[PDB]
Amino acid sequence: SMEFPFDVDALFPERITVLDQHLRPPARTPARVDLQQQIMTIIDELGKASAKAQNLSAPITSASRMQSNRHVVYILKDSSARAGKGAIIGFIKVGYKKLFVLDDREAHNEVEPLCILDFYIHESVQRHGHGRELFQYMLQKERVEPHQLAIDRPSQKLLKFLNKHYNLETTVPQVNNFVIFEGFFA
Ligand SMILES: CC(C)(COP(=O)(O)OP(=O)(O)OC[C@H]1O[C@@H](n2cnc3c(N)ncnc32)[C@H](O)[C@@H]1OP(=O)(O)O)[C@@H](O)C(=O)NCCC(=O)NCCS
Repeated sequence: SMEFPFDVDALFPERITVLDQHLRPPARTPARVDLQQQIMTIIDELGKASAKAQNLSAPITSASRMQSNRHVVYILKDSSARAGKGAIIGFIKVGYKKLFVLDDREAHNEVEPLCILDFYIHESVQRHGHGRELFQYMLQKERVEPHQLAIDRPSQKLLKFLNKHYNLETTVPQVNNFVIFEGFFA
């Protein structure tokens, strides 16, 4: 898992930490502005590792993008003992987006669903249930059911994940790089 030049455990007391555009350090020695920079470094590095895994020319997640857009990230820290300064396992980034979405009749619909915009679990610990734990937490906090989500450019791994954990299989064909499932328009 990803290690940093600072104490991750002190920075993030909870196993899953929710952050928005304000990048607020969880409550409660280092100055607030310095804690905020630590958070920014974490988000930047997570964004980079995700991008490299998805073969992207540039990250779609970074600290600066987070603030200027108004997206929300959920960050899962490592529960095992790695030195002793803690570590980060992965994250999921969500946000509402206005989209034109095709239905089963091939008509375009104006909608604004919650979208899964980025999602990454460290390669070394994938397939150990971390992705499900993070996803479940996000669902409970965001108050949405899985079939109401739009998924941005999902990988084959993520499609298999959604079918396994949430029985999401049947898609409604789109032209815009988002994926939606049957029941989205329900
Ligand atoms: C997608 C991802 C977040 C899944 O998280 P995870 O912690 O591996 O997921 P979990 O352990 O909770 O769930 C495991 C299930 O996910 C799916 N999955 C995970 N890794 C997989 C792989 N290498 N091949 C096929 N399916 C996979 C499978 O359905 C798997 O179930 P199985 O092991 O019974 O086949 C993680 O694989 C990842 O970071 N992938 C790279 C980034 C990415 O693809 N993001 C999606 C585009 S935004």
